Amino acid sequence: AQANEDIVVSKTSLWKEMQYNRDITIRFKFASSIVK
Amino acid sequence: AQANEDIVVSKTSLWKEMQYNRDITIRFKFASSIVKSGGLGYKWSEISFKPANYQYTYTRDGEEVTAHTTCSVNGMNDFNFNGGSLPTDFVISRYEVIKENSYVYVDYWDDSQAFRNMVYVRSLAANLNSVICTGGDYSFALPVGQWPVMTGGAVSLHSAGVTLSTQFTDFVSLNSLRFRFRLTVEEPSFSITRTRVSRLYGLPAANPNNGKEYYEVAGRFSLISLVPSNDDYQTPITNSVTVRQDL
Amino acid sequence: INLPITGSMDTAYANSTQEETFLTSTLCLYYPTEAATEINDNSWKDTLSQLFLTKGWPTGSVYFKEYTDIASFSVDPQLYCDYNVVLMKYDATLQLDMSELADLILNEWLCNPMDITLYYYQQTDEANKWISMGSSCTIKVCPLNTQTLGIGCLTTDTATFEEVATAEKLVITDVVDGVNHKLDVTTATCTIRNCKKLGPRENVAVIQVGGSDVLDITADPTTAPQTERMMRINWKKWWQVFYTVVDYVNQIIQAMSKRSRSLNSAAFYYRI
Amino acid sequence: INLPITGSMDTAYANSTQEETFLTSTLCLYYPTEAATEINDNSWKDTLSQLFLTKGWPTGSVYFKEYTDIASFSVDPQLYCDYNVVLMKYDATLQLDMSELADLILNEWLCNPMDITLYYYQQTDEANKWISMGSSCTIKVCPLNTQTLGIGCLTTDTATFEEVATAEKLVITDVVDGVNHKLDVTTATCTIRNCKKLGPRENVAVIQVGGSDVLDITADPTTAPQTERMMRINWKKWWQVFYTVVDYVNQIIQAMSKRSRSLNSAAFYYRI
Amino acid sequence: QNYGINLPITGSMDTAYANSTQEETFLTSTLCLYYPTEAATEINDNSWKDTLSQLFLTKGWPTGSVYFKEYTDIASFSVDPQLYCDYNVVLMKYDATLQLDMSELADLILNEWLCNPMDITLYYYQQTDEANKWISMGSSCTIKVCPLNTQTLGIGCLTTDTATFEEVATAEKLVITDVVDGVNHKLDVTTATCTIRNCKKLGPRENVAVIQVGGSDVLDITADPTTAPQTERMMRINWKKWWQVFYTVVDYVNQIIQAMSKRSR
Ligand SMILES: *[C@@H]1O[C@H](CO)[C@@H](O)[C@H](O)[C@H]1NC(C)=O
Ligand SMILES: *[C@@H]1O[C@H](CO)[C@@H](O)[C@H](O)[C@H]1NC(C)=O
Ligand SMILES: *[C@@H]1O[C@H](CO)[C@@H](O)[C@H](O)[C@H]1NC(C)=O
Ligand SMILES: [Ca+2]
Ligand SMILES: [Ca+2]
Ligand SMILES: [Ca+2]
Ligand SMILES: [Ca+2]
Ligand SMILES: [Ca+2]
Ligand SMILES: [Ca+2]
Ligand SMILES: [Ca+2]
Ligand SMILES: [Ca+2]
Ligand SMILES: [Ca+2]
Repeated sequence: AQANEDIVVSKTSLWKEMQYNRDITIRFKFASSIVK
Repeated sequence: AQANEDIVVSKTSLWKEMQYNRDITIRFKFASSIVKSGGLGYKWSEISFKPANYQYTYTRDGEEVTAHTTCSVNGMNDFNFNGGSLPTDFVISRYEVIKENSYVYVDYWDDSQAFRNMVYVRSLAANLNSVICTGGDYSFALPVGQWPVMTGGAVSLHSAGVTLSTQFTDFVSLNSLRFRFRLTVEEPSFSITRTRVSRLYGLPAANPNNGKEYYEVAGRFSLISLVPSNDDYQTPITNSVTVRQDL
Repeated sequence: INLPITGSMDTAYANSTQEETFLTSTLCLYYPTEAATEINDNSWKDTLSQLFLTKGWPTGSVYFKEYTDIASFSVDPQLYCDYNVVLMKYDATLQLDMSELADLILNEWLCNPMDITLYYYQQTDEANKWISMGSSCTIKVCPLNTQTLGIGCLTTDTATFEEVATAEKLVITDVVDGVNHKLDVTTATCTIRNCKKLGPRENVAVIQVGGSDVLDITADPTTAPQTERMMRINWKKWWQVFYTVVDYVNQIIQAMSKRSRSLNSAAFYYRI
Repeated sequence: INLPITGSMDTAYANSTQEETFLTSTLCLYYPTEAATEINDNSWKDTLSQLFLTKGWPTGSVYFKEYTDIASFSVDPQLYCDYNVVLMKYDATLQLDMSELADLILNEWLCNPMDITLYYYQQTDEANKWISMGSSCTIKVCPLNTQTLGIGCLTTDTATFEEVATAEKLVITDVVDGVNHKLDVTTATCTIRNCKKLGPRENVAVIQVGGSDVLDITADPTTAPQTERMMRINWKKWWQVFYTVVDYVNQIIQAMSKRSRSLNSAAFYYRI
Repeated sequence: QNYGINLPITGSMDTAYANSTQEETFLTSTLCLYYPTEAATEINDNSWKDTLSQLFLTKGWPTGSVYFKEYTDIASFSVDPQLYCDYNVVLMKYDATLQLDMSELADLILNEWLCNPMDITLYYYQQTDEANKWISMGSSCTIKVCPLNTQTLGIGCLTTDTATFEEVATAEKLVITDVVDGVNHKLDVTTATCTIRNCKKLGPRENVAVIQVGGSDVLDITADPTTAPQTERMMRINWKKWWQVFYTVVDYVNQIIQAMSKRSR
């Protein structure tokens, strides 16, 4: 089992149920609003 | 094949892949934002673009089709002209111009069957014709003295890639078709009269329409979307927005 | 008639139906203005009728119909007679035009109309073509792909279309059969019709008055045939032309044969 | 192979080899710069490829090769494909030139070089001709009697010679067979070769886009033939010509047949 | 006299050994040497061709049957070689900086290729079998290739940005390119100066004979790195002069032309 897999837990004529298990690095940031 | 075909390339019980191949008349329009700094009136703060909506109703081959278009610009260049530090010299802190490195986006939407429940699209492609966007004449209304006029500017819009987008507005939200346009600078240049600036290509962001009601360009688009088999389903269009309450 | 016919090789050859088909049939010539101009006579029609009277055609059976030019005749021709002869002047600057005229009158066409705005058409077989008539026809075509967009052309920008005709009175157009074409036509001045080429028209007879045989009826390049009713003459006057036609009118009408399809005064049948 | 072949008449007609020869063969058009000019499009090659694709010819099998002039093409024509089509304009002032071109590409030649200064050559049969290529050939020849003297010419005075070409890019020279000729050629710009005409090249198909049939492939003034891979169109545009060639390419390839002799890119074999 | 057809030929084993065709194939055939400019330079004579032909005369090759055709260098000869004679010999110098050049030359002349044309701008090509290659000639060829995937997109390269392409050739006069068989490749080539042709290798050309004048056997004709053959018409020599080389070629021309057999085509 990989770290960034991609599986198909079902499949119909057009749609499909896929499973995704993936690692991420959330590089977020705040921002302030000053009012004088 | 008709010019406004609608074909089915696959159909399961509830869903169906419907192909659409249709002609369109994109009538769009720029819109400019003019912010003038305080003091006497000799300094302008910004002359920039604002995404501009325009809804119209045109005639198809024996049908009346209502539409909704939204023009925007990306990657514009920010020029400026400052002739003095005193309150009586005409200065423009930042004004926008369009050149090759910029792009012109146009979101398009109709009341037709193609855009009724469109959330998924593949095999997207379009044949668009090229047009020429010419700027107008904006008279900087100074308090006293002379009246410089930013006049001129021509630039040719050529067809480019196509994508999807979402037109958000205070009334309707539309899952729409995004046509891109690239720019090739034309011969008519824009120049601020009674000033030391002239013979510079591009389009000015003060009066791009040139007193026109819109810019017209005809096209054709071809896609394949997912539509429920039952031709009675409806996706929410209208809105009631209360965003930016802090603002 | 679906039924068959039977016969035998022992029966006898009947008498000549000539000298009766003349009486109970009409003949019509199509001459250019140039002929009457070079002639400068006002009774040449009655003269030629009195001459035909010796060959057997009675007085009120021959007719003459002027046409100022090959193209002005090509603009919606109307052959309404029982035996038509056409005299056609040769000019290398008009070769394809006076071959299209041949392809139109010598053959028998079944034509449907065409609505370019609402529809995009295509040719099924090697006998379907698009024939367009009017005062100035400028025809451009953009072939299309599986998804109804352009191939080396833009479905809207008519400059990117491919020009197959430039201010032509009669155009016969064949395109790649099996693909859909979007058309641009001077519909104000020209009508275009999707026409199928049926069996030939044995009622008419073209006579090229000048140069060597060039008419290629068949749009395919391999055949280049020469039918029996496609004649040639070498000329320096027009009175000699008409005297030759009158002297050898029996051979011409033996090379021609009355029609079987229907009664029709146009150069093409209409079936909507 | 020298052995014989045997067969029957009960054996059955196998399926159509068309729709597989298209996949396993190549097609190559030779068009004039006039056509590219009148078209004024930079995607018509891809257009025609996508069109042919419906006729069965796959993408990477169709090729187009621009040739600016009939004479420039006549200068060592290099055909290396399995099915060659040539579109040839008509000009009275170039009649013999575009006839020699046909005579050269339609037929298969076996060529030895010629050393004018050191040796003196003759023709043996009615198929041993002297073909000269180059940018400007001006050829002169002196026939010689039994005792190696001149006849109406002198072995030294190049002005007494008999001129047969005047700055011609391709010439095919047939002289009396049985007598030795002393030649004078602009060897700096032209090469001349003693060639023998073999059986025909069935890989090429000439298409005279314009006027009446003029090509006399055979040098003798008695046959004046018209082979099967030698067509004639009447034209006013070029897109119509190309659409026609496409719609009727199957008849063209049925009129052509892949070669038997060997693999070669030139229009003639070399055997020293 | 049936052409284009292949039929079974019969034979036996009690038939007698017919007379020698040598001393008649010489009279009814022509020979052609391809010598480098270095040799004439070292010689410094204007009658050596006549001398060699008068010598050949003793071996049976008459005056107007032998020919000499000069070439300045291996690559200048690699540019569109026209070997049009009944017997062809090619003297070839050895230089480690030109091993691939004089292997490609051998691969090109010793073997009989069936060459179809190519149009890079429109079409994207692939090699079907182990005998389909792309031979490019000209004065300066610079070839770059991008493999493509099932959906007509790149593999370690961008269909638009030519720089991303993988360079297999850099200013070569003759290149024989073999790429992976089964994947459509998009190409960029200096078509202004070079012409490229999709060529299938048929059976060999028995009408030519390469003679390597210097170093050991290096020519890897077969693209597959498993055979590494050495045919009968791939000869080798050691040299300190060129007159000795030409005398040797003359004195042993009979074995050379016994190793060479006239073409089938
Ligand atoms: C046909 O011609 C012959 C010879 O003139 C004549 O005797 C005969 O009566 C003709 N037939 C009829 C039905 O009159
Ligand atoms: C030959 O043609 C017939 C008729 O189309 C077809 O039924 C048959 O399968 C074909 N056989 C081969 C071997 O192509
Ligand atoms: C073949 O060689 C033998 C021995 O030299 C000779 O006697 C015979 O005549 C030769 N054959 C022919 C056809 O000359
Ligand atoms: Ca016409
Ligand atoms: Ca076009
Ligand atoms: Ca057709
Ligand atoms: Ca000539
Ligand atoms: Ca003389
Ligand atoms: Ca002769
Ligand atoms: Ca090399
Ligand atoms: Ca890369
Ligand atoms: Ca390979």
